[PDB]
Amino acid sequence: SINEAFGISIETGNKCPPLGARILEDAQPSAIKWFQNAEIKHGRIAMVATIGYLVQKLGVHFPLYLGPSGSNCFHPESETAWLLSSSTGVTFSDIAKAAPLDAIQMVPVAGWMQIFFVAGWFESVAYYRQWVKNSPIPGDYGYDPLGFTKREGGWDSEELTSLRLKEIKNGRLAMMTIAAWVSDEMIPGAL
Amino acid sequence: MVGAEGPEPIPFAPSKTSKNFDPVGFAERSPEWLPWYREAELKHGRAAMLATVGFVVPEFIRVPGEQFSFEAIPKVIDAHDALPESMIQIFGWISFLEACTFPAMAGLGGKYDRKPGDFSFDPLGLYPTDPEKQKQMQLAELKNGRLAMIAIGGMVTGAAVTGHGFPYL
Amino acid sequence: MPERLWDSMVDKTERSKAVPFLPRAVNLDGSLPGDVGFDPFYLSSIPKDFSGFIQPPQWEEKGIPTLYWMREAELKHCRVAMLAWFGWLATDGAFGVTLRFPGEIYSVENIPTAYEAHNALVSQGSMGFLLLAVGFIEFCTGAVLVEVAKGASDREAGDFKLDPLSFLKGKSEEEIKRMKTREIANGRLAMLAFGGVATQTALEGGNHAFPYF
Amino acid sequence: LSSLPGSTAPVGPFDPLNLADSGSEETLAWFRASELKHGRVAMLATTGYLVQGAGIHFPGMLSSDVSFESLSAMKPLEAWDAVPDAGKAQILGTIFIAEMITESKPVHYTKGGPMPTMVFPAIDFSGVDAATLKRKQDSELNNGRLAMIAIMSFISAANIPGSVPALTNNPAF
Amino acid sequence: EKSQSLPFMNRPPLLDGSMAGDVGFDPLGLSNIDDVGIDLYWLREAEIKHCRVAMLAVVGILQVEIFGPAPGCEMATDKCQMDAFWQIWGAHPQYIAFGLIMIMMIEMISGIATTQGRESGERAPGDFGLDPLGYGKGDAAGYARLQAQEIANGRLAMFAAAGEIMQGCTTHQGALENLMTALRDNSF
Amino acid sequence: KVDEMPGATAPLGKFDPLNLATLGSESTLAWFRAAELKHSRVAMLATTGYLVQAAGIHFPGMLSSDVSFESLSAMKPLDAWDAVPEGGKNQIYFTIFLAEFITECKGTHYTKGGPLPTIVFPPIDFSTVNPEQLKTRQNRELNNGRLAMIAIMSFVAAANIPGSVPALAGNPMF
Ligand code: CLA
Ligand code: CLA
Ligand code: CLA
Ligand code: CLA
Ligand code: CLA
Ligand code: CLA
Ligand code: CLA
Ligand code: KC1
Repeated sequence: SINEAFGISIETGNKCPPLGARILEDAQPSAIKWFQNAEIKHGRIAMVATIGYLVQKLGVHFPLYLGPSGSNCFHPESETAWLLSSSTGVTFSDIAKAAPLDAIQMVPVAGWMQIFFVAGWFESVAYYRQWVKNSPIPGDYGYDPLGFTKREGGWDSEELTSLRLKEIKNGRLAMMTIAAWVSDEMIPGAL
Repeated sequence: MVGAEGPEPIPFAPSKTSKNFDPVGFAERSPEWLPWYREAELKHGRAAMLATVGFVVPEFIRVPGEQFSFEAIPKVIDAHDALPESMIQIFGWISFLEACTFPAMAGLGGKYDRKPGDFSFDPLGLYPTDPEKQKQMQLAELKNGRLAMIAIGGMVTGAAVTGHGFPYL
Repeated sequence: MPERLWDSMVDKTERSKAVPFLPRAVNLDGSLPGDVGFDPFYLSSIPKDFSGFIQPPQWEEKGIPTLYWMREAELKHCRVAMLAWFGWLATDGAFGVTLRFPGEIYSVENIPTAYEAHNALVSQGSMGFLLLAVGFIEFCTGAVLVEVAKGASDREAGDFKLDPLSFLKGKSEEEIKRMKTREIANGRLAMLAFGGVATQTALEGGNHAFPYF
Repeated sequence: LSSLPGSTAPVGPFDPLNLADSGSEETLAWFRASELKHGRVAMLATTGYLVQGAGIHFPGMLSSDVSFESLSAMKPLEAWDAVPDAGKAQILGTIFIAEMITESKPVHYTKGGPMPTMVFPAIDFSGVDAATLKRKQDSELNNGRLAMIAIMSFISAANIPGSVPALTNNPAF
Repeated sequence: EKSQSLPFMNRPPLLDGSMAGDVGFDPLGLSNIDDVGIDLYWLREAEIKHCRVAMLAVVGILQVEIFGPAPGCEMATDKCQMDAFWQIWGAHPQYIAFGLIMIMMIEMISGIATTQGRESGERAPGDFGLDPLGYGKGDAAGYARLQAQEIANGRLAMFAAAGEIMQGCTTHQGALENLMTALRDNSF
Repeated sequence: KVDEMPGATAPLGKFDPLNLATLGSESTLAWFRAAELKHSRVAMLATTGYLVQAAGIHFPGMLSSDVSFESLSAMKPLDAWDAVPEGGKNQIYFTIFLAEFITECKGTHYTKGGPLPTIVFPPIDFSTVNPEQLKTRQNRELNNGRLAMIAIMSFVAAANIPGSVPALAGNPMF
């Protein structure tokens, strides 16, 4: 049942790799739904982690201004230093100076509590629309700001199954990528 | 019912096999205590399995608090007596979890159809659907759980006699 | 050796929805708004008539269902704690303005935080007047539980007719039940929320001021 | 809804959070009268800050020991503090009669009745050409909507400087 | 049928809107008492007497704290009427004892009229026939309005007379300067 | 819907090599047309606002009580925005916000079966009612705005990286 799920494709020869197959032959359909959801979600953070690393290895901090002296991708220095935390004194310019792995250690503890709360709200909507409302699409969390999912409808169309397979795969690229990009931050292992 | 197979010979007793291993004979002396015994074996088994991982993992990595460090407590064997405010919060929330099982312990016989040790806890869905390897999945929990019951006595006294790291000396 | 009371408390055919290894309580039917079958100690199945606390059983033969008493007590615990957590924070300046009464008894130079407001106004006398004003409402609203226990009233639990802005005037029963669930859900959270503020400020670590950690 | 007055040209009917259907028809009728009363209070409040903030004040004595000379010398939000306690008792007392009278009309505005009309002097305004009163009710609400932002800006400028860019170096603030 | 004042409760069965201030406000069911010489007749006579005593007590305080004591009693000089009683008792105690025995004969006769008016049916509770100007002769709708206005002003004065006793026995000032104290203390 | 809308011209008929018109629903394409047109109208005012501020022509005479218009005419227009006062940029950011708040809250939104955003103030919109003439006119707004989108990216690729364009980067303003 695992070898006729969605995420298999040509790049392993249209069959899932056998060690990853070995954990889910004799398992429930809720088990393949759980691992599909945890694969997409791990791909979802890892895709954001690349651009969060690309603006951290560069100096594309706030404020964003594509002209010169505007802290854009071309000239990454600023003149305004928009003050991420006023009671701390830290600006966005201070974050882009140190390092990729030093960046999260300048963010205050109340700054992560704003992030982890609305992420805590979002993972509650994600659990409700996927598991309680038992949606047949893995990773379908009801979030579609532009209405891509109103296409034909519905999910049994070529444009969404192509988009579903492109999402898992671009999350599959970014999962090893952030693991390899944070590897060079940890250890020289760029083999 | 599910734990009585083998071949698994008993060490320091080369004739006895573990198939229907019951030399005192609790199954024939008091058969009505047998669902209480399976619930007690699995609870002894599941607590000893986390005790084995919990005895060797704080040897290498510690939680980032600075009262749990290696400079604060180098040995794992005195962490129970060195962090008392950490133990009441483990004891307090287990006490809540154990109190919600008293109406399940009060109906362990033929009251309602809950199998002993079954807490309906399978969020990752790893219980197989076909029944003939559900029993070996139950047997794997019992054999790994019985082994960790033996091992945590060897891990603790292996560290109480010889203060050392993981394997032992 | 007698017939066990266990059988009369649990359903024994259905499981509890929130705690799946436990059998469902006999009174939890899913009809009440916050009902997810959560009763691991089976306190809804206690056969005592709890309206005896208001009017004793020896006065006359009456009996209130335990789930009716528990929901009336849950809703009163919900609505008190929603106001209390809001009232603790508004008089501490958690929403910007340190809201105080115009009298100088209640000023911030007299009572600096809401932590110190109880003992300061039991001694002054504001809390004794509140206990008269609350106790007057509790004698005039608590007597409907005797009317329900006698089988005379069809009132739901926590169901005074207090809709002064009429949010539920022409509404259907599943949107009333949704609105009753949001009262219960925000009330259950504010009961734990008042438990946080009243305990974290009471530790010897301190921080009587917001954010109370 | 759009047949109601306050719906106008740029955003009408403006209700993105769908608050009009959060209650019944009587809830919306309470929302309209509260918007109308918040509007009329703030239009008196925006103008009372603009007039007393300049220096326009009545000639003479407000009380036996408090003149209007000392109250106009202060910013208005603390000029209320130096009003005598018998002065606020006279103001709050007539507002109490005004709020009791407009509530005690024979049909409540929450039940379809009239919104608060004038108490003293009690000019009748019933047959004043419903087409012209339709346009003037929209200009009452729109000037109410703007003055409620205005008086909330005046208090925000009086305590947090730079909250509004047009009132930074204003000496009344 | 539900109570008007408490619409979540059923109407008390002995209250049917016949009396003047009846909006069904009996949550404790005290109108159902019929045992220790006490019933709805006794409670209505007690309400009406508590109404009329408290109504006279409020204007009896507001007369002295505005215009001073009566002539012959100018020895009071205190705005606190709980303290001004003891200056009249200190100097002319015989007139208070004159009134207290004159009340004692009136009240013992009123106690007989209550229990004989209850056993028979020829006396409404609180009725003494004291209508010398004769408001009760015509316009029964306008006479029931006076019966309701007595009860409405009497139930209000019950709080006022109990308050002026208690905030006179605790502040030792007087009712009208307790009122001015509260106005300056809670002004915003 | 991509056949029945403007933007189709003669060099490239329906240029969509990634097929992003039929990727979503018609609300996704209606968001895309409202985002091409809004990017068009900003970049058309951006290409004009760069050239008439690089040509040196300016308003008389004082922008603020401290900042003249002529002091911003000397520097490059991408660095003149840094010298606009903070109260002036707040005046710009408020009227832009109040225009974006109005166009997304005027009735029958563009992602629904509704019109694209029109002039906030004053509301006339100057549109021809002739559908054979209007369709060509909004075909002219798009590709003029398409060229202005490439143009303003060329103005910021000449002010950041020296070079990158042959007919610029010899000019002390671009
Ligand atoms: C960035 C703003 C923008 C947006 C929202 C659109 C949207 C659209 N274009 Mg337009 N287009 C643009 C810029 C844009 N275009 C520019 C700058 C040019 C000149 C090269 C064109 C030239 C053009 C032609 C000739 C045609 C269209 C057409 C369309 C429609 C087809 C549906 C589609 O595929 O959406 C596109 C989906 C998007 C999400 C927008 C693209 C944004 C990409 C994905 C971001 C990455 C781009 C990448 C960074 C390269 C830019 C390099 C940069 C440095 C220059 C759609 C409304 C067709 C049409 O109107 O049919 C009637 C049509 O025939 N476009
Ligand atoms: C952790 C995130 C994650 C999760 C939950 C999954 C889950 C899944 N993958 Mg995916 N995959 C991933 C990352 C992940 N994958 C990465 C990084 C790649 C390389 C691009 C792939 C490439 C891939 C292909 C080609 C296919 C799958 C398939 C699947 C499904 C079948 C089971 C399986 O093969 O994996 C088993 C999952 C695990 C064993 C999870 C444990 C992860 C490690 C082992 C835990 C230990 C980590 C260790 C402590 C330290 C890290 C070392 C590590 C970085 C090497 C399952 C839904 C198949 C499919 O889609 O069928 C429908 C399939 O054909 N995966
Ligand atoms: C659980 C609710 C609750 C309780 C017990 C308190 C208790 C207190 N408040 Mg707080 N307060 C609350 C909520 C609460 N508050 C809320 C929701 C607000 C609005 C944000 C406030 C706003 C507030 C201010 C501004 C101040 C206080 C202050 C106080 C203290 C003295 C008040 C007093 O004695 O005057 C007596 C109060 C009254 C007579 C008010 C009427 C109370 C009614 C009779 C209660 C029952 C009505 C209820 C709302 C609805 C009935 C439902 C029923 C019909 C079914 C006291 C500790 C003062 C203080 O000392 O701060 C440090 C102070 O200055 N409160
Ligand atoms: C006292 C506040 C108040 C109230 C009760 C109303 C009520 C109403 N407005 Mg009005 N409105 C207000 C202020 C208010 N408004 C202000 C200040 C503006 C200018 C921004 C407007 C602009 C406006 C327009 C253009 C329209 C309305 C309309 C309506 C009706 C909408 C239906 C509804 O149920 O919404 C109920 C509204 C509320 C319950 C508001 C309460 C306050 C909310 C809950 C929190 C607001 C906090 C806010 C974010 C703080 C901002 C600070 C401010 C200074 C900017 C309703 C009668 C529509 C109408 O008149 O149709 C007949 C309509 O077209 N309003
Ligand atoms: C120069 C400008 C001027 C203007 C605009 C007016 C206009 C008016 N005057 Mg005239 N008046 C003027 C010069 C003026 N007068 C001069 C110079 C004198 C002195 C000779 C007077 C002496 C005068 C008298 C004696 C009377 C008027 C009245 C009127 C009103 C007649 C129409 C009406 O009945 O509407 C309806 C009325 C109004 C819209 C006015 C509202 C007044 C509010 C409600 C306050 C009421 C206060 C009042 C003292 C209350 C007393 C009773 C209370 C204690 C119970 C009209 C508003 C008459 C009037 O108002 O009767 C109703 C009236 O009796 N005026
Ligand atoms: C609750 C009612 C009540 C009580 C207990 C008092 C008590 C007092 N008054 Mg006050 N007073 C009252 C009402 C009351 N008054 C009223 C209604 C007014 C008019 C507004 C006043 C105006 C007043 C003035 C001006 C003064 C007092 C003073 C006094 C003090 C000395 C007078 C005295 O002892 O007379 C002795 C008693 C009598 C002479 C007879 C009492 C009346 C008899 C019992 C008839 C009652 C009939 C009943 C009302 C209705 C019929 C009952 C039945 C048939 C149904 C005394 C403490 C004086 C004082 O010293 O102030 C400090 C003073 O100067 N009183
Ligand atoms: C793309 C947006 C944009 C932005 C952010 C700026 C920003 C600036 N301009 Mg520039 N400018 C622009 C486009 C822009 N401009 C356009 C399209 C024109 C031609 C009208 C100009 C002509 C211009 C002159 C002559 C001057 C400035 C100046 C300035 C500086 C401060 C004063 C000001 O903001 O008034 C700028 C005024 C506007 C941006 C008005 C256009 C927007 C209106 C409200 C909407 C459409 C109006 C209407 C249809 C007619 C004009 C559109 C079209 C015909 C061009 C500031 C850096 C001053 C400066 O210091 O130069 C160095 C100055 O003297 N601008
Ligand atoms: C119709 C009402 C109206 C008035 C009455 C008014 C008045 C002033 N504006 Mg103007 N203005 C708009 C409208 C009005 N402005 C609008 C709708 C926009 C956006 C399109 C706009 C844009 C800017 C910018 C960029 C600046 C600006 C300024 C000033 C300042 C003159 C110098 C000063 O006295 O400070 C005076 C008081 C400058 C500034 O504030 O410098 C700190 C400045 O840089 N404004």
